[PDB]
Amino acid sequence: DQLRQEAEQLKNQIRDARKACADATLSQITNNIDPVGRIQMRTRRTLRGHLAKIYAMHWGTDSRLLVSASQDGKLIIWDSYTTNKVHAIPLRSSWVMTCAYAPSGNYVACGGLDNICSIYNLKTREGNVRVSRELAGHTGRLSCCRFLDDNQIVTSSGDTTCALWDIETGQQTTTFTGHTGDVMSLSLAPDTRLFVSGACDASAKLWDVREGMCRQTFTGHESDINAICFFPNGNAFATGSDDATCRLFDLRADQELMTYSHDNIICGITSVSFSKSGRLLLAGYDDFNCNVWDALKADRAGVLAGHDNRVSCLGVTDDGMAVATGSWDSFLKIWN
Amino acid sequence: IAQARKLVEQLKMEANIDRIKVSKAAADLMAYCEAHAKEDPLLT
Amino acid sequence: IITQFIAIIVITIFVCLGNLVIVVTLYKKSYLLTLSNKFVFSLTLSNFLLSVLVLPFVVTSSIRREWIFGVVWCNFSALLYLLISSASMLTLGVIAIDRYYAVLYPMVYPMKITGNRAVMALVYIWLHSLIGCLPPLFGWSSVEFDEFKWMCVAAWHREPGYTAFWQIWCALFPFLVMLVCYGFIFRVARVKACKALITILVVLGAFMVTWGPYMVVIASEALWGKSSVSPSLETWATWLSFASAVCHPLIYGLWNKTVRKELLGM
Amino acid sequence: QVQLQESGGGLVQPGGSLRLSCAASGFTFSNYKMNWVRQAPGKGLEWVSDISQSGASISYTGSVKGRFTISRDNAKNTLYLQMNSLKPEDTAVYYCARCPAPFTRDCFDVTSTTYAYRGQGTQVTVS
Amino acid sequence: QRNEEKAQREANKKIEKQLQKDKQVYRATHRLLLLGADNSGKSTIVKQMRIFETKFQVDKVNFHMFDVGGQRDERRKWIQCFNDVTAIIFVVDSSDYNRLQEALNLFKSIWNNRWLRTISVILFLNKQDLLAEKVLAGKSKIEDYFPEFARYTTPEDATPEPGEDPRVTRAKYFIRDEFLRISTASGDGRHYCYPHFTCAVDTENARRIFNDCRDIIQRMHLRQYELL
Ligand SMILES: CC(C)CCC[C@@H](C)[C@H]1CC[C@H]2[C@@H]3CC=C4C[C@@H](O)CC[C@]4(C)[C@H]3CC[C@]12C
Repeated sequence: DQLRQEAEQLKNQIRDARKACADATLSQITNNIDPVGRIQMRTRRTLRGHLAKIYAMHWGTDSRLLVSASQDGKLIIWDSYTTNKVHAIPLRSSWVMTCAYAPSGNYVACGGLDNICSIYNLKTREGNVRVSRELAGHTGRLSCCRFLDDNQIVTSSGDTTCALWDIETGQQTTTFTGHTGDVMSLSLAPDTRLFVSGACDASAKLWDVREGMCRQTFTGHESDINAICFFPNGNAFATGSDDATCRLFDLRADQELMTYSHDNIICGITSVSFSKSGRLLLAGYDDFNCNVWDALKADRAGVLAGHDNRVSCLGVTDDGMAVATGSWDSFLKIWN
Repeated sequence: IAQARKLVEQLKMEANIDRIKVSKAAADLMAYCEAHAKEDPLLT
Repeated sequence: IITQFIAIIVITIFVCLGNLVIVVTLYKKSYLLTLSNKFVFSLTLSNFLLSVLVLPFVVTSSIRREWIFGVVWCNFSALLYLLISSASMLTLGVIAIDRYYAVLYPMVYPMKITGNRAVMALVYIWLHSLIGCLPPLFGWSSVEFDEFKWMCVAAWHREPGYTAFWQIWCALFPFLVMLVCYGFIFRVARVKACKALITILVVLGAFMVTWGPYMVVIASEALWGKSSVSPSLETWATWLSFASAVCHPLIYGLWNKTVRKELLGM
Repeated sequence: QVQLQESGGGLVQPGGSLRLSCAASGFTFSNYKMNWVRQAPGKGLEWVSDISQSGASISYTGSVKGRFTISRDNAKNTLYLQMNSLKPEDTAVYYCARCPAPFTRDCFDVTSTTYAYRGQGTQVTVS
Repeated sequence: QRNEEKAQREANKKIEKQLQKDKQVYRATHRLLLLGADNSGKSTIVKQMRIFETKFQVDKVNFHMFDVGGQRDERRKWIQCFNDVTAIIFVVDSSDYNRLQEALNLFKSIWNNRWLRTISVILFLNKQDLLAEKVLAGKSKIEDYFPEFARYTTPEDATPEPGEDPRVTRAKYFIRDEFLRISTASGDGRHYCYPHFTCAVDTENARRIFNDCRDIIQRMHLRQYELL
């Protein structure tokens, strides 16, 4: 009982500090600047060929090669401009809920409810793509995989844990624990020294890869968090949940800043991504449409409605030229 | 008991951090955007 | 009567728009071209070719009361009309066979019907149409402007044998297949779950209404000779023949949900 | 953060009565199907009763049907379970749980180890 | 640059040929999601037709069922993955009346799930012999766990196995109708629950799954050709 009382007192102190720092709201300060207005975006190319629903996509460091993972057991690597499949890796397990494309471009990753992160080497002398490594040790499904470099990889699991792996040795270099619900998504900072993970306990968490301890913890949603991704500057991140809302957190402010929602939307959110400037929050919804929110006004600036099912994948290029939406109708579209 | 102790320690670590004003942070995000606005073809 | 002309000016515009729209929908995006949609693409493409290469000459012949395009072009136009009508009516039977296989045999449908087998059936459609249409080249009978019909097509009255052959080969074959299959699909559907009657009746009745009057007209002309049918009835039977090319694309493209959705989106 | 603070419970003789209330904070109360789930010593979680978004759809576990009644106060953002004619098997820790998704008739909230949106619970001893 | 574009072209051609072959393979295989709880014979069902994966073949049609048991108790997230499946095979032990109510809650949530309202559920009320022994013993009464069973009568359309105690039939069909009530409360006709009385020793569950999926696909084909 004393421990519970101390925890409640610490939480009360945290709320008091957050309220004290909350001198003004984001919307009031940002009301001075002009909104971007309605955003018109159309399907330039429809990358089709996937046989089933797509769960993850990731743009390469080169803004042309993208990689998309679908439960028909495929990891297809496309050339965005020419709509050409550069590669088509068959997967051991059909249900891949995540995929990554290494910054060097030499490797890709898959993971899902098989509980193994399979890393495939692309730039191989012997022609076809081969399975480079397999990372086992997560006792829950894997929902997000991100590459720090050719050897360091962060994988979040449904067992309320994250893990930094050294790819060469294949064993968990570091394990991040402290979530009380399934971790559904993660993102790496542009500096790649910190990373935030959102879980099913309506909680996001800033972790330091070197230390291995939870640097910060953010709350504010009402239900499971499905998506998370840093602001381009690395000092903020937006999270979408099943209660049809986005919320933006700043790491230094240590609380929520703006809430994106409307009465007419009740479906949850499934994927969130940022543009280069961070002006636009692209969020995938279960109502078959993507929405683009203004980070400063929190008013929908446009709807990407071209999918016959829920959107599960949002990818924004490193150079910001194109975005790609992957849906459960086995279609991946690019909206330039 | 271990879960409660870990939760208390994590709460203490979170409270030990130093926070900043939300206005400074709004300012910082708005800033990143204004600065990168030219190199963002989606908005322009 | 200017009314009869007016009607073709409407049936032709339909057979062109309602077939070209489906053709461009299925061609601009080929993931729809599964086996069924391919049989539907061939049907709509052939009907659009008929609307472009035959119907304008029918209109000009009806307004001009006479043929003005020469014997060689008369032969070519009648050959194309017969070939396309046979192909379009046989595609209905092939589509009914496909639906019979997909409804009665749904587990083995991806195996018993294959894209290679779909191409085999699609080629067989035009092979059957050419087997029905070559005797005009072989001179079993002749193609000449028929005044009440308003366009050249074979002289049915002069050769009852060819008329009966065309009816048995390219006119009642598709019907028997189409009805048998839709009725079997019906036993299944009533057992399973009144809309079945609606759809079976619309699919069978478009075919009957559009093609059966022409069958009766040509059968009477072959058996009882010319003038056994009044000019109005013969002319309207021909227009119903050409309105079959309106009934086919609508039923087999728009009553499909996926084609409909993409089309509507476009 | 989501909070579900339960009040009530205690020692009650068999055949007695109690009113377990629980106040919920951190979300829109009306959007979530509410459940009462009890855990007796020596056994796992057991779903007792549930009440829907508008209170029109009410269901109970068969063992506690008739005796126990569910109710939901939207204005007070709280959930009540009234227990009458108690039995010795009714001693347990009682939790009020949200179904994870709003505007949904489906939910998975009897998890053995940890469920994120479950209250702290109150001890109800019937002896 | 032209040589690179051409090379990319035959690479695309080869990969598209591979994906056409793989689509032909994939559309001919049906995925089934196996669900249940402890003391429910999911493993016995899996082994009786000969883990995370189970491969079986009926009438030259390949079904793939998946006992997802490597995760925690929470199901709301990884169950969203199985909506392209043709069916959810829900195996429940009808003997345990305790954890029967949890099973009804799970079935109700699966039935009313947004991403499972199109996927039909094949319901396997397993361990019928255990239920028969429990009801014949009489020590544990179903009325304690379900008072409605005290006012439930066997429906006239029931087809009990010959030489069975009518109390056993009443209990079996009572639990079956309890599941079917949730099935028909919000079915809307898009998906249907197919209850079956299965034991551990039976050897025809694969045929039931096959016929059930054939019925599902027949209904889907009638739906797409707009018959009904
Ligand atoms: C002579 C008669 C009996 C034949 C039937 C006429 C044809 C043209 C009718 C019969 C059924 C009709 C369809 C009824 C329903 C739909 C779906 C709706 O989105 C409009 C198009 C479409 C597809 C209709 C188009 C016209 C249609 C195809």
